[PDB]
Amino acid sequence: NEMHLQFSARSENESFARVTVAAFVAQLDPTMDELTEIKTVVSEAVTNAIIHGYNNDPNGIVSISVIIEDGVVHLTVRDEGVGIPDIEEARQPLFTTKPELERSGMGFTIMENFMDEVIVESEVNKGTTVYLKK
Amino acid sequence: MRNEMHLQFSARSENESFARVTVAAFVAQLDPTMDELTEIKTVVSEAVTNAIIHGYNNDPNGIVSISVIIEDGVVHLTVRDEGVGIPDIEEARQPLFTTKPELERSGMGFTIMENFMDEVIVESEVNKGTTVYLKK
Amino acid sequence: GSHMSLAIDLEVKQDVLIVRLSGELDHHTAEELREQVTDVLENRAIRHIVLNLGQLTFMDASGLGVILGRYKQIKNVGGQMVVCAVSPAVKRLFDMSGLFKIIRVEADEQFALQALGVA
Amino acid sequence: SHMSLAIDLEVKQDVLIVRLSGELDHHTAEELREQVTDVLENRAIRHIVLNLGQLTFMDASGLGVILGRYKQIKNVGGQMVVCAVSPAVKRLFDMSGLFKIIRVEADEQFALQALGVA
Ligand SMILES: Nc1ncnc2c1ncn2[C@@H]1O[C@H](COP(=O)(O)OP(=O)(O)OP(=O)(O)O)[C@@H](O)[C@H]1O
Ligand SMILES: Nc1ncnc2c1ncn2[C@@H]1O[C@H](COP(=O)(O)OP(=O)(O)OP(=O)(O)O)[C@@H](O)[C@H]1O
Ligand SMILES: [Mg+2]
Ligand SMILES: [Mg+2]
Repeated sequence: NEMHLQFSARSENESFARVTVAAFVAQLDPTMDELTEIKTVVSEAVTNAIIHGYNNDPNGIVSISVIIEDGVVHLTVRDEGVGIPDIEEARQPLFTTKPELERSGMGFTIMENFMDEVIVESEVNKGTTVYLKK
Repeated sequence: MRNEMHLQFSARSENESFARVTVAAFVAQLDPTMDELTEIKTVVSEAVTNAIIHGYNNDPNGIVSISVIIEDGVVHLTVRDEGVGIPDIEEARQPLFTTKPELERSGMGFTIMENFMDEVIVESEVNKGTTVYLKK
Repeated sequence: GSHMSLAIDLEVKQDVLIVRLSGELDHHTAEELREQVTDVLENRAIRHIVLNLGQLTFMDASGLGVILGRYKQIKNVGGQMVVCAVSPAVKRLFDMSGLFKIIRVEADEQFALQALGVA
Repeated sequence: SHMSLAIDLEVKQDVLIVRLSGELDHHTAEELREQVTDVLENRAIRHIVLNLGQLTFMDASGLGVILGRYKQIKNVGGQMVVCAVSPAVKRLFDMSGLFKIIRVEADEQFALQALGVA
């Protein structure tokens, strides 16, 4: 079973997005915690795409895929935005490039602790992809 | 100004509720009424069901694509279909007409879509796919 | 939801089958209803059906379909079908399909049972 | 545009109490940041008490806005205390290690006691 969702990069769509995701995954009858982590993770990755990948420019589009299979939730968040120069560096706990916007640099760390896997692929000026598995 | 959402999903009947609810959620940003929302959800369900029962014959490998482009208070909705299509579209546009009577379909689908939306444009080429554009 | 998104309740009052619905009635869900109802009609000699839509949250053309299918079943045995506790949303669909010309509507279960000479 | 997170504010002497209801995310954390920094400019606030009792959700945007508010309170020699924290939220305070810099209390009376207000 699979679902795909795109939407303009407006902060006003963030709640809708993670709720949509949680609604589709609910078919695996998860726990409130299991759901809570997923929604948080989605919120974490989608927010990255909007503020970093598009620099809060709504004309941008966030793409979320959710392929479910054999009890496994294969979640992917993509953006054809700015891309990430040093990924080995972004993956550094407490690292951020937007301290003016009070971003704490906890994103990937959270995604890491909530998901059994996190693969962040990216090329500069092309955009990005973050794959999570649970 | 505008905001847009696109949703694709496997042609399974367990996703239908999910899809119309999702669309209704996005549309909710225009603070509609319960009736306005109900008509849209009914419409989404009508078109999505068409794609699933009349494009992919209940077969799940198919994909339904819904697009919702909102702008200046207007909801521009669209549905897709890379499955079997409508050979005589205009004839399908005829009240009560149905291919599936063994599946107890009543031929209301379009009649409902026309009465709930200010506009309904159904494009289609056989074996290619089907695309229903709705406006409100 | 495996009947969550719906919830079907059945009761036979002599030769009458009462169907009480709670939830959304769409393609997925109308198929399950059809399955349970046609199943009861095979196992019992049912002449009339009363459909309580009081707790119905939603309905699409899939809802009309399963209703007419049931009426034709009831029609041949010379029976009557009555729907009750219909919300405006749902009443509206009965008006387009013109389902009313073939299905009697009532305010509640008791008036539907009175219409069938049961009460 | 506020129904996704309701923000309740109240100033008690030199203490600002912030009670949250709803979800605390990117969109939402930005509105909080605005109302709070605003109060900080208009009033001489030394301490902040963040009541998270009715909070439904929080992401890294929650930490961020809290961390930014701490640095503001740090500057005036103040303390920030969060109270009525749910497990889910407490968990995030554990990763960021936000606890090393934010005191946690059962709830709003004990937070106030820690701030010598009660
Ligand atoms: N989609 C993206 N496009 C471009 N750069 C990205 C993207 N996602 C993350 N980054 C970069 O990776 C760094 C990492 O992540 P984190 O996710 O920890 O960042 P923050 O957004 O700075 O932190 P927080 O989650 O606390 O707001 C960011 O500071 C940003 O520079
Ligand atoms: N996506 C589609 N692909 C192929 N044929 C389609 C599609 N959508 C509609 N049709 C055709 O249009 C005819 C009519 O429409 P409606 O949509 O009114 O049909 P039903 O599905 O027969 O009716 P109801 O909605 O009452 O169940 C159908 O019987 C079907 O043959
Ligand atoms: Mg982030
Ligand atoms: Mg149809």
